[PDB]
Amino acid sequence: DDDEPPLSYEQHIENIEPLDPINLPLDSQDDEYVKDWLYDSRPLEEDS
Amino acid sequence: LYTPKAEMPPEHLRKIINTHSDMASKMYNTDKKAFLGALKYLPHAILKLLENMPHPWEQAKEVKVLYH
Amino acid sequence: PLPTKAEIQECTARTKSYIQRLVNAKLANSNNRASSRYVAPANLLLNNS
Amino acid sequence: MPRIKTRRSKPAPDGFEKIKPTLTDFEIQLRDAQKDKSSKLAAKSNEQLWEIMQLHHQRSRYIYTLYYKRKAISKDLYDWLIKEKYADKLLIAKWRKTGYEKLCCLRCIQKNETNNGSTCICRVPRAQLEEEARKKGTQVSFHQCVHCGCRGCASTD
Amino acid sequence: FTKSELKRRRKTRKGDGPWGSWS
Amino acid sequence: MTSWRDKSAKVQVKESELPSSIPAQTGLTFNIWYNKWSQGFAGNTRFVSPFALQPQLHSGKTRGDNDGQLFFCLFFAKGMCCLGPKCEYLHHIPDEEDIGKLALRTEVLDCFGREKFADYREDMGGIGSFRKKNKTLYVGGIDGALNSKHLKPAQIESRIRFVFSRLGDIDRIRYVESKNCGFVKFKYQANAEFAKEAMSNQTLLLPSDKEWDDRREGTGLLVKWANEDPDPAAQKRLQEELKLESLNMMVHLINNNTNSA
Amino acid sequence: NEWFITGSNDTTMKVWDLATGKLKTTLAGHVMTVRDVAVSDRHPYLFSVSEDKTVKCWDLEKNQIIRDYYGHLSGVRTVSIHPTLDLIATAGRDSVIKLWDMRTRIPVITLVGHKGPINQVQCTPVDPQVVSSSTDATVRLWDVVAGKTM
Amino acid sequence: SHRPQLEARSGAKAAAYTPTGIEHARLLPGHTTLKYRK
Amino acid sequence: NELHPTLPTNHNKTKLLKSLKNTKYFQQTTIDWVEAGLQLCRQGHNMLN
RNA sequence: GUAUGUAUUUAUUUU
RNA sequence: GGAGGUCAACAUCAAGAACUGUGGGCCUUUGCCUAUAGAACUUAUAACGAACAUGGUUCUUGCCUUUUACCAGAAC
Ligand SMILES: [Zn+2]
Ligand SMILES: [Zn+2]
Ligand SMILES: [Zn+2]
Ligand SMILES: [Zn+2]
Repeated sequence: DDDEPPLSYEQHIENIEPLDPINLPLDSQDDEYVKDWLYDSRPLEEDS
Repeated sequence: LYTPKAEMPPEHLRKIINTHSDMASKMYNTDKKAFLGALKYLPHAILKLLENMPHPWEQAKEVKVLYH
Repeated sequence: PLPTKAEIQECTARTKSYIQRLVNAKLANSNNRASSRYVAPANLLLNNS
Repeated sequence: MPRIKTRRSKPAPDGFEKIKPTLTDFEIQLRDAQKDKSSKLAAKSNEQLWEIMQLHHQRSRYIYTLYYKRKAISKDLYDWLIKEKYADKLLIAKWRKTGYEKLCCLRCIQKNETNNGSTCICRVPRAQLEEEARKKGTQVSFHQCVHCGCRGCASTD
Repeated sequence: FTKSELKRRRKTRKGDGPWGSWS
Repeated sequence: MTSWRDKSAKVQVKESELPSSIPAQTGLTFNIWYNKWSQGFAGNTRFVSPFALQPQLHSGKTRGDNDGQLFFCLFFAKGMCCLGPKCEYLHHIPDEEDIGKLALRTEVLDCFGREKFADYREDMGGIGSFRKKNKTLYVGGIDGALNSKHLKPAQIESRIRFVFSRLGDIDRIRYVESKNCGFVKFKYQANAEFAKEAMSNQTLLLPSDKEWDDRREGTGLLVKWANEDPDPAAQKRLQEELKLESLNMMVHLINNNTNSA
Repeated sequence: NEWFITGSNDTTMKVWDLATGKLKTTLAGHVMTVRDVAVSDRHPYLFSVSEDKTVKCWDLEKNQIIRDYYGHLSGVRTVSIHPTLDLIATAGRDSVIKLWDMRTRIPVITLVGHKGPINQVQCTPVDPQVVSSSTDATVRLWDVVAGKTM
Repeated sequence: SHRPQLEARSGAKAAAYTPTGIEHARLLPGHTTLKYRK
Repeated sequence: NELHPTLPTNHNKTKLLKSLKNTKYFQQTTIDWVEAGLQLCRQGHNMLN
């Protein structure tokens, strides 16, 4: 609602901790190659 | 010459905004004009904000902001 | 005499240069961030003292 | 990367606890000096900045002296820190370079920012501004590098 | 100037480096 | 010497106590760009200072002195400057010698580092005018004694003299009983300005007398520049002054001139 | 030398054929009457100007409009094409003689002048480069670079 | 008070003025380069 | 969208930021998204006011 | 039913 | 010296199916002919982006009190 000036970041939100996203079960058998990195923010910032 | 940019702590940013938020004084009559200036550049920022959305699977995203 | 050849390529010169300095100015006044694409020690003061 | 703990973030290395309090005391104080203390005077508000930069500077000197100087942690602790944005890779990469060993910041070396020239008076050793204090006689009129508050940043002073 | 002169000389500044106030 | 030149100057007000910003309640809502109030009309805001300087008590040595600044701290000239000896702009009464320094530049700009305009202002307002020297102050709204009438207009006189007297050198003080004003006159344009920006909006008598408690709600005495003086006497006097002065400076022009021959 | 170009007071511009006398084409496209026409030598252009306060460049290659030059306070009684520099010169009831730069449509120079409407502007290759005559009954002779009447 | 004009505004009265800085629409660069005849 | 192409603008080569980021007055640092969401909310606000 | 316009001096400018 | 950089500056990217340097002959520098060397990037259901927006002028329409704002096609 409009009466409610948005609460700043340093105080309210930084302590709250994320409450997990989608992802998906995947597997240890089918997906074994891809299960490691597939969910990184950006999949590989580094793989040589 | 050309050294690269010098990255700085995130606080310096949060302090900045957390001050210039309150403006009544004389000492901001520069920054006040400054504000009207960036009003031309804002729409850009929206775009450069709103293509960075964290996407369903990421929890918390970290970006590089360039701030005034 | 009709104004030759080795002449008209002077008036043409001093104008053409002077104009390009005009236009170069008036574009570089204003506020197109994209107009820039289309385009000194100078002080001895007193004696230079 | 992210300062925030979250699930992506590779959980802690080991000796972490032994330093963990020293870290957290800096940390609270950042939350302390971001707290929006108003002032009518520009000289202040710029001071206010000079805090956050001071603290930040100490934390990095600290992790730094641990790892390189006395070698009081192990490379994977260190590298985990730096990955978590606890301290500047860069700045410390200056403190590895020869002269800079005491350097302020990353602004105070910038050649390209300053009007002319370079390198805030922040850098010059006292032993010279004292020399203009000698010949000209005004003493030496500098106190705080507008970015920081450095005084005698160069590693002799 | 000399190294000894500088090393002795600095501790004069109030607070280590480099934010320590000369004078 | 032992007074100002000796011990370092002091704070007056702690930045905490420093006055409230956002001038208060002439109207409905508070405009952000300008600092004012928005709508309606009430009688204008002006008020006595809560503050004043204390000419020999607080003045002292400061930072601009050690490092050689010029213009005088005006929030010192109100004794309101919260920076103590830290303040760059100088804290103290102008001596003659400092004016020895500024006087190079006082053609254009004040002792406070502000750039005099040309045309004065509708009312003879607050900053100087470079087309002219004026050392001479109108002083009006003397009702900043509040309304207690002090048993002689020569108590007005003693009081104006007593206050403005402190700041430095003085020529004269002519009160006017017919119309309420003082008209005062000094030596140095420097001093003049300094007194001016100091003594706006003030109240009067002892560390206490009579209504002293409530002194703080008074209007405060306007201090503004003075026009010409219509009598013959002072006027002939003026053209005299200028006259003798040209009489001196001709010696300069024959010195450099004659040398250049 | 095959073709006229003919202004008109119905605001058309028809291009006749010199030899035969038949009608090649119609270039229409003005609001108010066309007072004036000039045809480039070096360029395949046609600067035609009318009284709506507009210098409308043309391009012949496709028979279409290109650039609207703009900025007179009022209607424009004469165009002419500086011969060697690639510049239009125009003027009209404002009593000023403008030098339009051709490609970027800046009125680079505004020539001051007479007390009246300006009936004809003539551009010449060497000095004085613009020659112009005004219902206050004179003929100025102009030096553009210095910027004023010679 | 309707008067037939007898005149027009001399360009000069304009000419002395200082500029503006507003940017209009139709001035955005287009047809940026000319064409020449053989 | 495919019947009328563009074939864009060689020389676009100065992006906004590059041109802008070089000045004294901007600084670069890193930070949580939603946070920058918020600062941009205070921003857009104080501007329009 | 209205736009529009006008004045709103309080704090003593030297004989 | 090697590896990297969500670093910078400066070149170049729509054309005879297309670039450049050089040796030699002719005309008189251009230009034509001959010989020779080298050609990253991008092109054939044609192109720098197996992506997809906005603006201006000009005509044709469509809503239709008039203008911004517009409806849907074309050319530049
Ligand atoms: Zn520093
Ligand atoms: Zn510095
Ligand atoms: Zn330093
Ligand atoms: Zn002060």
